[PDB]
Amino acid sequence: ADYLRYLSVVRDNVRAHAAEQRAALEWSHPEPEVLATIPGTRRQWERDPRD
Amino acid sequence: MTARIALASLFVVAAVLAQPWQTTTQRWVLGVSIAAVIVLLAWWKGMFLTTRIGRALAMVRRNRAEDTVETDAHRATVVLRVDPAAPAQLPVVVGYLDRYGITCDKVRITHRDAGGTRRSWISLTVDAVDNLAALQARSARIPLQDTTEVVGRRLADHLREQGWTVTVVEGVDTPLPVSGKETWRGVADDAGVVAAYRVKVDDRLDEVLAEIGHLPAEETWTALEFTGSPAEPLLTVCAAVRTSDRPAAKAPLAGLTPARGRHRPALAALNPLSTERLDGTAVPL
Amino acid sequence: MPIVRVAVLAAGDDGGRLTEMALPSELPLREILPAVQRIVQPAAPNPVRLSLAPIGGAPFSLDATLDTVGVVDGDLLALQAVPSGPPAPRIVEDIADAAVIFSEARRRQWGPTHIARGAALALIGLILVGTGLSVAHRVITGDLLGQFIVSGIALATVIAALAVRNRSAVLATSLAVTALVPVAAAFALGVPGDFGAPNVLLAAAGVAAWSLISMAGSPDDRGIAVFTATAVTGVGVLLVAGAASLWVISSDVIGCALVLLGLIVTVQAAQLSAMWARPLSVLADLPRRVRVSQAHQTGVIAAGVLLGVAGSVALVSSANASPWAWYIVVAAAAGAALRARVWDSAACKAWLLGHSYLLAVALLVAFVIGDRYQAALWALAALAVLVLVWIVAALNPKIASPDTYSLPMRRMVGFLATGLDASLIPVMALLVGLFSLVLDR
Amino acid sequence: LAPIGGAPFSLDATLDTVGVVDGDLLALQAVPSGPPAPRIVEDIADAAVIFSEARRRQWGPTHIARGA
Repeated sequence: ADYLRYLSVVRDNVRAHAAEQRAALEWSHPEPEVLATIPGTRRQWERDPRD
Repeated sequence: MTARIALASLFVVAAVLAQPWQTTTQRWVLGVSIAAVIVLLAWWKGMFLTTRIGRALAMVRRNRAEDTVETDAHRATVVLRVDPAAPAQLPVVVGYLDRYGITCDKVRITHRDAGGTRRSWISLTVDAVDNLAALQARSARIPLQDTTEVVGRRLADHLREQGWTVTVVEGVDTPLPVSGKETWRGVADDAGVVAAYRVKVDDRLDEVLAEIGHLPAEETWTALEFTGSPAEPLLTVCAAVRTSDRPAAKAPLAGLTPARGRHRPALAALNPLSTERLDGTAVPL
Repeated sequence: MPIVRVAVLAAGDDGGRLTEMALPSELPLREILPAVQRIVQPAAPNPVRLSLAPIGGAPFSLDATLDTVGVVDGDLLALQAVPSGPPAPRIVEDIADAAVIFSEARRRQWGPTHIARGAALALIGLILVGTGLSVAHRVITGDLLGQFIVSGIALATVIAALAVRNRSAVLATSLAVTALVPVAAAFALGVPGDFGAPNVLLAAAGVAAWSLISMAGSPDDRGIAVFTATAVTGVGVLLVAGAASLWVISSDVIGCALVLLGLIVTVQAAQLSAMWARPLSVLADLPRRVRVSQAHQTGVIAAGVLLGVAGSVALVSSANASPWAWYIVVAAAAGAALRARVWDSAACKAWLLGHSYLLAVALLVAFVIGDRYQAALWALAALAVLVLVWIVAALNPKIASPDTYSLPMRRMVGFLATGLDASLIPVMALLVGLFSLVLDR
Repeated sequence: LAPIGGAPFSLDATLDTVGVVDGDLLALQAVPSGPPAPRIVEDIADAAVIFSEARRRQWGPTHIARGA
């Protein structure tokens, strides 16, 4: 019971880590239909060779 | 229309149970039943006897109270003076019956004629209860007047962009003299008498309009009024003639009725600044 | 070229802007959306692609021009984010933890408000069952104890619907509309001795007064319609019971009087609702006044329907009934069903069209009460026919719409409606011997 | 020429002066006969009510189905 509670909370924690990674990747790679709204915005050509 | 036929039927069957007359009360019931039937059911060239009684009473009561000036505070109207008075701008002005989420309760055009001179007003109003949401969306203060001003200005912009010079104006002249006294045939004054006529719609309307313009008169107001959906607009036409002498006791032309005994409301309804629709109902065209 | 003048409003997360547009409609939306963005915006949230949409419907396919998609000149279009897929449903390897996670995703967490609903409903049930048991004890044993129980329940629930009008409005309206039951029972049983006209007269007076004052309060505009219904029903039954009390009258007279009152109330819902209407704000209460006017119309229409069906059962539940009485009932039913065409509210039309169903059901129960089972089976047959008409109209909307029928047929329908709601009068005058009252005195 | 929603450009002007860039879309229209008039913005302070009431139909066939 102790181990499985610990496992449930670490499952939740790693799922938070995964959702964070996914939100990052979706911020970087939007769906193509979104690309029409990118240009003419502070983020238009954002990636620079340090990213 | 329902109570009349109901009570008429009551008295009819009352009489039918007294077709044999062998008692004085049978004669009484025959007489009273025939009297009640002929009073509840009659005709006088376009009206029942009871309608004429009621209109006599209403005309008398309005005489006893000259002041009628007041207008609803839940439906507002705008008036746009059209200087060229073109008859080809009708599509857009009838298209504003229901457009932009704003349902205009009625859209009328009024041409005033004096001499050769003729001016025109495309007026139109909105009933706040009819389109409640589209006002409640502007603010929870329900800007009926402001919204109708916007609708008017937008009509003016569209029409100017078409080329016809249009000017929103408030203060336009009134067909009915505010000093007159409601008679049975139009309303009189120290000047010439004005009487309003409900023009019947047919496949011959424009001839009647030309003839209304032509006939001798101090002034000649004509007004079309569309109502309903802009893809199925119902029409209704009125026209007030102000003639120097006393008006004829019969419709001076073919295809129009003086609405004998109902002229103050009909005339005020003809006032373009008014919100109420014209008297009666007519068919789509 | 083709163009189209449409009005658009951005909704967004801030108070948007409604403007006209003169948009060319021959080309995919994707080429004109940036134009709309430039117009209605005053020009990151993880930006979203925006596209036009019908004001109520779902966003347009972003490649379809304003001609190959339903758009007419002057239409109103809203600015909605294009539909997007839901995020990939999280997967939970375990089961128990997966169960607890996926259950709370829509569950209401039991809190004080659930306890409040529970207590309100429990108190309502107590009011009802206390009235029921006490009035049963009264009429059955006569021990005069049920009288005291129901009187106390009525007093308590009235004081309660009066007291809580600041702690909760829903309690006020709910306890008032339920109090309508115990005050009715207390007054109907409050006149001593035999049952008859005086009992129902007192009960109708009490429920009329209670509905009137409770609608005078009005913390929630939901209970306006119910109180209007009960007020007008109470006034109708009050007049009828006063009649039947002052001088004895037969069942046919009561029936025709009640049906006539129902007819008058229904056909005069406009007049009745009119008289019912009795830092800066100008016509800012218009939503409230309009909602209350609709409420009053629905209430008085319901009262008309109820009075009609009450009178019908009255002069339609007797073992001996003239076929003129049957004509009165059926003509009143058809008159209600045909007046349902004039209103424009779902709740008014529902009542007028449910007059027929409610009449069928009430006749059913009435026949079952007496030994007339063969009559009840036939009433049930008529009920079956009626629900069949309902179903057939629901399946084929071509029947349902009024535009299928040309204007001459609509005007014939109107003539028939006036004919029925009129002819109810002389047949009523013939059912009760009103002509006899003048012919032979 | 005219921007998609905007007002057509004057014949006595240059694209640069009225402003245009290598990605703009111009529709070929005919200059208005009368004066081109501005669009007026109606300030909306609540869109939820328009959406909620546009999703309302008085006694449509849906109500008849429910009643049946």
